[PDB]
Amino acid sequence: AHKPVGQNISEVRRNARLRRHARLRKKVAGTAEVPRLVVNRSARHIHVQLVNDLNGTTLAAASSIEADVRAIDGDKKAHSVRVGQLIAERAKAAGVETVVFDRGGYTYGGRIAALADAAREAGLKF
Amino acid sequence: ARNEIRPIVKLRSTAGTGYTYVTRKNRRNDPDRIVLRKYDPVLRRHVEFREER
Amino acid sequence: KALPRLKQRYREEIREALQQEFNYANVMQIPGVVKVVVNMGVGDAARDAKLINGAINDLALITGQKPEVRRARKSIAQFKLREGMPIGARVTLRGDRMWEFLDRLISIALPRIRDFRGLSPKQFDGTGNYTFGLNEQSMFHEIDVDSIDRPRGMDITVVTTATNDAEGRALLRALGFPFKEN
Amino acid sequence: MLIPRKVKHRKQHHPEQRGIASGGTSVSFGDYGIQALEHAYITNRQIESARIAINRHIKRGGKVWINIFPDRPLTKKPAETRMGSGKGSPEWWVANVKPGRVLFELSYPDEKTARDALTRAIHKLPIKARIVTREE
Amino acid sequence: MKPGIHPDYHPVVFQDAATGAQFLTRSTATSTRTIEWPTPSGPKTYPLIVVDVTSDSHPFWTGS
Amino acid sequence: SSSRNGRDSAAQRLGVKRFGGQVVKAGEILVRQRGTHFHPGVNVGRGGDDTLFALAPGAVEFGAKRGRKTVNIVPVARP
RNA sequence: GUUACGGCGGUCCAUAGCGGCAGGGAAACGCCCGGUCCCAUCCCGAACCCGGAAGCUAAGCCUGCCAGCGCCGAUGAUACUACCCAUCCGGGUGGAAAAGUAGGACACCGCCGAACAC
RNA sequence: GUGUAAGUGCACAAGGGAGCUUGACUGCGAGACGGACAUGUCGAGCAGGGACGAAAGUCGGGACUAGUGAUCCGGCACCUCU
Repeated sequence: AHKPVGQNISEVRRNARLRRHARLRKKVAGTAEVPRLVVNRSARHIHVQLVNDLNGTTLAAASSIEADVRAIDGDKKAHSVRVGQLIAERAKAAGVETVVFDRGGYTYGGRIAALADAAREAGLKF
Repeated sequence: ARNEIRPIVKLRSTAGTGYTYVTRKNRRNDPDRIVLRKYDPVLRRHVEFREER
Repeated sequence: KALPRLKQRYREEIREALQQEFNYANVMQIPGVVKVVVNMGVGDAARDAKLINGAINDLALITGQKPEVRRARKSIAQFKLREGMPIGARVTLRGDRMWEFLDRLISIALPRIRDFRGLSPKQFDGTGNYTFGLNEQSMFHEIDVDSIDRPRGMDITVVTTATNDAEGRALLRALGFPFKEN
Repeated sequence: MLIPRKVKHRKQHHPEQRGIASGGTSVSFGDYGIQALEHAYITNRQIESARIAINRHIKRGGKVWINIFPDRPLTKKPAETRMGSGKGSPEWWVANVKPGRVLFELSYPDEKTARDALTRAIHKLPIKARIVTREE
Repeated sequence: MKPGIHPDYHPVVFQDAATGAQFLTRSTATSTRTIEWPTPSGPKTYPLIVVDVTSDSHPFWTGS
Repeated sequence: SSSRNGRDSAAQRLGVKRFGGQVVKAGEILVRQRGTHFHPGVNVGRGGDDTLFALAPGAVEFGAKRGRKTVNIVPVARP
């Protein structure tokens, strides 16, 4: 009949993330010719989407789970870089050149920033 | 209102090589008068003024 | 490539003993100290704004980290207290530095208190967080005990992921706090 | 005497005398009650007179509840002053009383003495009223 | 931890002057607060501090 | 023997000015207001005095977005 | 297509919440190990950040259960009211609450991704 | 709690805190409110030249409404007007 007392930091970190993400989202918008680039991070891997918030739909996608992206050897950062490459290619196939960048409730720098900078290098306008 | 020596005092903000007096009303019980300041003059561009009364 | 005394001891014996006492399903339920807390209320902020610096220097010499200066968010004028008057210093301790601090405290100073019969088992709260207090800083050999101009006591409080006072007292016993065994 | 210890706004409009009761249309705490029928403003002194009328008619033991409190003032202004120049000061305190509303509730055993007492307290008030039993 | 420097951090050997049951461990106590005799108790050498009194020389719940 | 009261402040003509259904041009003023009783939605902007105005022509829709009454603008159908 | 999966969103935003019970960890969500490198604390690698996967589903989270703390909520009647009749009173045609009741409800919906498969 | 009265709003923070900093700019302004009249209020968007930010984007004073006084007559600086 052991019982806990209160908040774990997992809950804290989670709900704080959602808090600041839906803070940030006030200024970011969505559209099929200017969609939103959402990123959703974990310690291990990462996920990203291109979102149209006019209909809450999705146009592209990518993540560091796919074996073809695990075929990278280098750091987490390099996984993220190749992810940015894949999403640039896919976005510019499905017909999107310009986007915004939603950091999804995370700080800019590290894996997020290296992703985004690789994408800016490889053609996306932001 | 009047011209008393009010806490909110002083005026004139003149420009170097830029003659476009920009004005502002400020206090004078605080220390400073030889730093900061900036604005757009005539024919010129974003450059630095004095608070010169 | 290093281990403090109390932490090696913690990972060797104490976790085992608490397991054999309370029989948890997951070992994640095991109690573990998180942090250690230090505070000093100057209180004469409106009469000596310099004892604050004195206390800062003492806690610096004591804990090896520059403290935080806690401001007064409310203004209660029956004490002269006004919004922003520094009343006290505060320090947080976490990790190897914490374990070293507990080693020093248990092994140098608390065996230097005058007529130390025992720290109560009743400084806990809700689940086992031990909040005691020191009158003087005339005890840490860390301190230069020649230069002190006044007593500047302090207040310590020790927080743990323990869920009740029984587990708290048992853990702190295994770790070697001189409770009054009763 | 009945007054409040403090009101926020010590100069109020006159209460309304329009409509029937919403609450206090049901005896609550005693056995033998008083019920109004008209609209009226009932003051402090009236209720004092009435409770004394009741206690001097039972005289020993039996309880009296007053479901009203004068929490709305009225403003007289001093004498022989031309109209205008402000609003007078509060001097006496009323409670509004809409028809259907219950004022007093007695608890004394014998209905004879109780009904008589309530009648003596009715004849100290400006309103037509009647007497109530808790029953349907 | 960070610049706006703290006190300095070096090891320490608290030599039991009571009965010779000494201690030795990393600490934030050093130039700041240390004693001479760099006595290696281990594979390395680091400062020492005479311990006038301690646990095994202080009658109490842990000591008689 | 004085009434020290008597003052008052002239109006400010607040409230809604273009209700549901109407056709509004750009930059037109839907509501004047002190606080954000009504918040902006889509194709709507805020002022300095918490006035609202239109950013895109169309027609109104006073709907709510998470408990707060909004104002919106929708596309008219081109003739 | 599909399962007790994850993520982004919506509802004129609690019918969606809080609390209690049981139960799950394949890939994922996580917690955790440690501060070498970017980077950070009004002090603290606690947080943010970095590098990994020893350990555990205990907690977070997801699933079912409990209508209990909260919410939603009608029909009909009443109050009030527009108009009209009416010598005070009151009344007729239409509109119609709040509360209360019966009840409901341990949410619903959309997209991509996984895992699973013909 | 919001600098200062009250209200309307603010936890999605406009509350609290830290780093840079001067947009407390210049040239304009569609369409509108309110409207005896003069006054008064907001204003997207364009241009130079900038701040901040990784970018998107925000900045033409302050959470909003009060904080001041028409016209005439003179005063100071600048103008490629007489």
